[PDB]
Amino acid sequence: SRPPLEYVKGVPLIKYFAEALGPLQSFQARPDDLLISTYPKSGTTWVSQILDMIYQGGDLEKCHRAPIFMRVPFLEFKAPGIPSGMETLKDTPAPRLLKTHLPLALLPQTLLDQKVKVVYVARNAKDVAVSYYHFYHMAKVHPEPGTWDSFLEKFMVGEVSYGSWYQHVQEWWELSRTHPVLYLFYEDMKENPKREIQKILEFVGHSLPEETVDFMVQHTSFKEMKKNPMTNYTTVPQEFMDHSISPFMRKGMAGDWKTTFTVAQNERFDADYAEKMAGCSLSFRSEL
Ligand SMILES: Nc1ncnc2c1ncn2[C@@H]1O[C@H](COP(=O)(O)O)[C@@H](OP(=O)(O)O)[C@H]1O
Ligand SMILES: O=[N+]([O-])c1ccc(O)cc1
Ligand SMILES: O=[N+]([O-])c1ccc(O)cc1
Repeated sequence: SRPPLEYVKGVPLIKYFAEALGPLQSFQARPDDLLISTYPKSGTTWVSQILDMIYQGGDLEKCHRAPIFMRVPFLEFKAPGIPSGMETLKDTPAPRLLKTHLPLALLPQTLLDQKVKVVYVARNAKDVAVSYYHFYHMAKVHPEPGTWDSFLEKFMVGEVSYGSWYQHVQEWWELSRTHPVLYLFYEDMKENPKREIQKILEFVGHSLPEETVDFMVQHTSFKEMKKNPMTNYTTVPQEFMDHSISPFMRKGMAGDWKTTFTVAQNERFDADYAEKMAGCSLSFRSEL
């Protein structure tokens, strides 16, 4: 319970996830796999539901066949008493949708060699930090988060599960120049979901009638996903995730960080951010 992070090749990982890397070395990617890649709390569950819906031709019934974590295997996942992502993967039929938060230094090479299409979702760092803080509390495999004040400090130096948010969004952005990567922003999806869903459709090469897309926009909205047991993570063991501490589907808004960050924290964070993101062409929106 609340085991400390294990550092692997410069990356701090949840203890059990680090152990999962051994068997992951046997993983073989297929040319038709699709990898959903994100830094934690950036919209992974959201885009995963959208992608599965597209794969099921928009059939909402087919999507309820099992919870999202079973439909989209989480590659490096492992926890006591729960099957590993590698185990779930064995029973997953192609074409497969795969999930990971692994930085490139740990990503299985097979995925890059097979030229697997990647859907990457990035979210502004301030909302990510607030979302991650609460997640740390409810998802018990993480170490104690401490106070918000101390967590923010750890976040800024990358001393949190999966490491630096700054390194993560930048390296995957760079990868998009030489690998098939659709780079999305959570805020864009929030602003106009239909527009982003259309971009995903064109990327994966599928075509769906407008009526079906409108239908998808409605069923992948925050309100709908928060109530759907196949996407809100409420069916997992309480010892693993305690929704009474904080729900997985917490708020689902862009700009929520403003009610948690104090002015002093905002000034310090912005000055640090300017340095770390100096030479990057990435541009994030913190509100709207
Ligand atoms: N359909 C939806 N619309 C918007 N936000 C969504 C969403 N489904 C989940 N989210 C939000 O995405 C975050 C979790 O991302 P991930 O799946 O990568 O862990 C949470 O953010 P909040 O904690 O800010 O609410 C969650 O509420
Ligand atoms: O990622 N998760 O939280 C999971 C993944 C797989 C599982 O069987 C249960 C929970
Ligand atoms: O620690 N956990 O249980 C997690 C961590 C990341 C994630 O995307 C899902 C579940």
